[PDB]
Amino acid sequence: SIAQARKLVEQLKMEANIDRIKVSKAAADLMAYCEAHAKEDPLLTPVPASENPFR
Amino acid sequence: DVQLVESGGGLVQPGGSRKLSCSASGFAFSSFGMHWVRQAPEKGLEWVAYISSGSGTIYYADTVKGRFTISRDDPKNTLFLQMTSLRSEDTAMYYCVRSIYYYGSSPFDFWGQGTTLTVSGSDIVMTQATSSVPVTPGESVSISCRSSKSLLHSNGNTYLYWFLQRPGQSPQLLIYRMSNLASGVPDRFSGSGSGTAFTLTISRLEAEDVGVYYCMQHLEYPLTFGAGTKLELK
Amino acid sequence: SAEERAALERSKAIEKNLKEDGISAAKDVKLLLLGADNSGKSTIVKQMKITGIVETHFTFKNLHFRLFDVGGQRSERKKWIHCFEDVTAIIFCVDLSDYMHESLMLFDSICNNKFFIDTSIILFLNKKDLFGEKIKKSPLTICFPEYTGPNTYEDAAAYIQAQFESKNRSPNKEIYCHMTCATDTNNAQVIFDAVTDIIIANNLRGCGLY
Amino acid sequence: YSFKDMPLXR
Amino acid sequence: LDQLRQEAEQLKNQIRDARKACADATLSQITNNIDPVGRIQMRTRRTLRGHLAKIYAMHWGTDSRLLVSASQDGKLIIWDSYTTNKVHAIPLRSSWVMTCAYAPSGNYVACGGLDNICSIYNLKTREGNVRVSRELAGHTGYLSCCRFLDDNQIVTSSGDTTCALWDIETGQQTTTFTGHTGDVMSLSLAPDTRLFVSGACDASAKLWDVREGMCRQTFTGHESDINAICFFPNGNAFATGSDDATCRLFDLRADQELMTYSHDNIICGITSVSFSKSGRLLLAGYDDFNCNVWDALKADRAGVLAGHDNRVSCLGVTDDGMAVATGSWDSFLKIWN
Amino acid sequence: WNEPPVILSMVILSLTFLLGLPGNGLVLWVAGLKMQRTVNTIWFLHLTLADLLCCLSLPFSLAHLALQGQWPYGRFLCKLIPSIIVLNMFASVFLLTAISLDRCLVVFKPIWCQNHRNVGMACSICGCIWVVAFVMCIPVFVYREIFTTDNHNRCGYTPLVAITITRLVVGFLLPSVIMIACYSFIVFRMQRGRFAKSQSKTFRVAVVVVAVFLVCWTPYHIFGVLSLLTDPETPLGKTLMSWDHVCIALASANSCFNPFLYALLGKDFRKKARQSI
Repeated sequence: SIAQARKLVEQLKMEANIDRIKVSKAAADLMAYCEAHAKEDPLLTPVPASENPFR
Repeated sequence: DVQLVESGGGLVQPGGSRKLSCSASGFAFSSFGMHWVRQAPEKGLEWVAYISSGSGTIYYADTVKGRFTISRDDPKNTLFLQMTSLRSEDTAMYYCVRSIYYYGSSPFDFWGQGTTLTVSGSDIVMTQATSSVPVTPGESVSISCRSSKSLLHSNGNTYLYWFLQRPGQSPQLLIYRMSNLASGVPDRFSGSGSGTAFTLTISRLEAEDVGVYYCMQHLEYPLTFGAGTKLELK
Repeated sequence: SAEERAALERSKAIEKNLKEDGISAAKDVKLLLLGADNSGKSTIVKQMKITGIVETHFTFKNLHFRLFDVGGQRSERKKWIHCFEDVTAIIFCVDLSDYMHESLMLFDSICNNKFFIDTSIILFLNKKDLFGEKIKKSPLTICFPEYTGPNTYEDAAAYIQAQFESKNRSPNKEIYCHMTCATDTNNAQVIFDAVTDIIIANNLRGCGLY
Repeated sequence: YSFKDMPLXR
Repeated sequence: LDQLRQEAEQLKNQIRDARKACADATLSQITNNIDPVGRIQMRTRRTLRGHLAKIYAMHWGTDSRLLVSASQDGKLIIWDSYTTNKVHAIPLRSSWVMTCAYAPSGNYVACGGLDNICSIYNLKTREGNVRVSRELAGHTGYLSCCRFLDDNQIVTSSGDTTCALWDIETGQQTTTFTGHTGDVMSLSLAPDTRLFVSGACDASAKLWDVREGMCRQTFTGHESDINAICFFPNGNAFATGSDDATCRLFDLRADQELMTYSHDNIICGITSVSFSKSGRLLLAGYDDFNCNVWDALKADRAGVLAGHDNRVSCLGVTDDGMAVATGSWDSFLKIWN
Repeated sequence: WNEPPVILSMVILSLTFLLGLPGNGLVLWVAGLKMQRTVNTIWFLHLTLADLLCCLSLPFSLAHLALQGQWPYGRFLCKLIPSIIVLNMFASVFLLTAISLDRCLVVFKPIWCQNHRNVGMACSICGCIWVVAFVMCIPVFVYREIFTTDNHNRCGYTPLVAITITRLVVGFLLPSVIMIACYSFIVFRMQRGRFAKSQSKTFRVAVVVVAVFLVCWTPYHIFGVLSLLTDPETPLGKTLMSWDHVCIALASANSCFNPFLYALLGKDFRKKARQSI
């Protein structure tokens, strides 16, 4: 099972070499994406009955 | 493959009776619907009869009602048309048309070969002024078809079909519901229309596109045809 | 409703087809066949005639039986055993010749399962002759050190039956037991009358008289 | 014949 | 190995230190100054009643009009969500099914389960009725999910600890993805259709690459088997719900956790998770007979999507965001809005 | 108004109304919308429908007993109401008989009751029961008129012996005998192994149901036969008709009690109703 251990350590080494961005920027642009599409989201804002497709 | 054949065509003594049979193969006939259309030897097409899936509802035209009988033998995979009291106006080219109805389906997709028979108000009327448009290949030709009543339904679907009948052959479908294209037809064909006036725009005319056109409405029975627009070489 | 009337007719037709299919398929009896490896599953499923699931169905005395041998699924049981609910009974096969704690653990885990709290379990015991010969050759306390009693065939078999039947805790479900020696063709009647009894019990429970 | 009076029921 | 074991241990310590050093703050500490969505109530606009057994999967079409449902009755019926009408009734060879898929072009429908065979169905056939197109069979474990990359390539997550990408043209496995120890039970393709993740039963979700075929990232933050997963619409984040009565949100570039959606009142596990167009709402299915509405930025219960008589098995949101569908075990497909 | 029987009947009718309207409404609503449409449901829905029809017809009887005759409505009301009442009560009785027959049949024929037993059969049986009840109701629809009498005229009416004997037979002898035989056979069959824990709960339910049914209808039919037996214009006959009101009140209390003794024993149904309420 030495080959399995070698594959595991190779996978871990490959994963460890991924450049990481600070989580603050991830939260920031996630919030920006959520805010930018607020007008196009008809679930949190109720749709008018005439425009409602299942009315 | 899909194919329709008809039999029982010949000269009839006036005032007699005769049965017409539409045989089908290559597809699940038990789930589809069969139409019937006549074509006068000089005039265009005309709607005859209908039976729905499972023999549910049967409709007829005003000038044929009470004298014909349309029946289906689903296990036998054949469509029947009992017709009686042959008058002088019944001689025409009778075709057999397949149709299926659901969301996104394409009714009138496949047309039969046809058979020959010889005997010796509130309806929506289809009209097209142009009956002969000479045009050379390579140009764009548009064919119009006007409506007495608006064909735009409340749900947003306009039922204005388009059909092409090549000389020596059977009619074929080009655009259904006035905006969606058929299957296998070249992409050059296009459709347009709004309320009453409909145009079948065509680009890059070739030699195989010649023939006579027919526009159908499908808002309510009977399904009235148009007089016919002919496109010819030169 | 211009053209959608035909769509409505098609919808009603296929709804009627669905109703007919449901009525036709509601008559079948579903019996799950579980147990340990090579413990007589193959011989019992071949006894009544006819890669993940091997469904075997047959008719006996105007009753349609359906067996689902799902022992070939090399995966976690808890992630797909939840879809085997609403079965009439669970058929369990035990190989007494080969030992033994794995079968007891599996029975304990399947009899106390949340989904199978009410479904009865039919316990099948196979290889009677081999187990008797093994008693004649070896004592029955090899895998039962806590056991203390005579080495008679009948007493040992009763003890083993008690060990299986002492794992239940639900008064609603009853465990049916039987002896087989891989040479008896009457095992179908046991399944049949067990199924009839379970049907009667479920019918009484549904009607509220039970 | 005679007179017979009931409060519905019958 | 001993040297290899020590190497693996120090690699794990190194990756843990790397992800810990970049976690300056959590999501809850940065979204405090936003207005909550408040009480988000929804009503059952349509109640579709067609099935007779437990329903496990229900996927919206690309046109946001047709919804296909799967059930133990062996029927995969496509329904018109607008007018409740039924347009197809597809019988299945194996009645034991656990997933269904709808092709982006609308011409194909996939469905699989315990049969270990991923069946591909052709809808728009010139001969009328629906006929099988291919029977993909290369898995030793139960198929748990199927998604159509396009009309040809389909990616499937199996129950034998691997995920494979198929080609419907020839039926052969072009690429296989291995590395999971537990049973993979969820799958979700990216909007750009260039990468995806798979949720396994070993409390670990791994990023995958369809083209390269090599694992990119792994995520270890759960306690029990992961049951459902779905990408954020932006494509750079995803949320996974497990049987530990909680659903957590991850980030691809941060390679860490963002929020844990845990409430003391809830004890049942997660059966389905799905987002909205803006991604603000995270509609999650629960085994507690209801589907709590989860805010993706404040971790509070905006509302409860209750009304089902049994445990929900699938929740999906239309491409236009105008409706959400829930499939339960009581053969009812209630479409809400 | 000064008489023991009329005030007793009024009190019993008020109690029947108060204890029947909410329970019937709740059971109908739950079993029609909240619950499924399983085979055993149709019996409950039809029985509760008949019982609520009887409860809704009760105010007519209450108003009539308040005035003791002098029908203020027209001919059509006196032609319709004391026919719809009989229809509802006999539909309830026949539905109870069908429920008992089904309970015996599902036990004594286990193999057969899995193949040919669906909702369609239950609907057909309920329809046939309704048709038979309507046929039994017809004879009172063509034998009613209004006597001129004084300014206050009371509406009402040889065929009396035939109609009363047919009513007695079909509504008392066959139903009670069927119920007793079916429940006794179920009790006997429930004591042959694997049911030794049971037969102490099935027996109690069976005996209480039979006792309630037999005690809520026997005095009514005894008084009906006595009316034929006793000649009119006699004080004994006057007391007979006076207590006939109490007999009708007990007959309606039977329909009031039926949902509690039949629908509530379905543990799943009562749990679902408690969840709804």
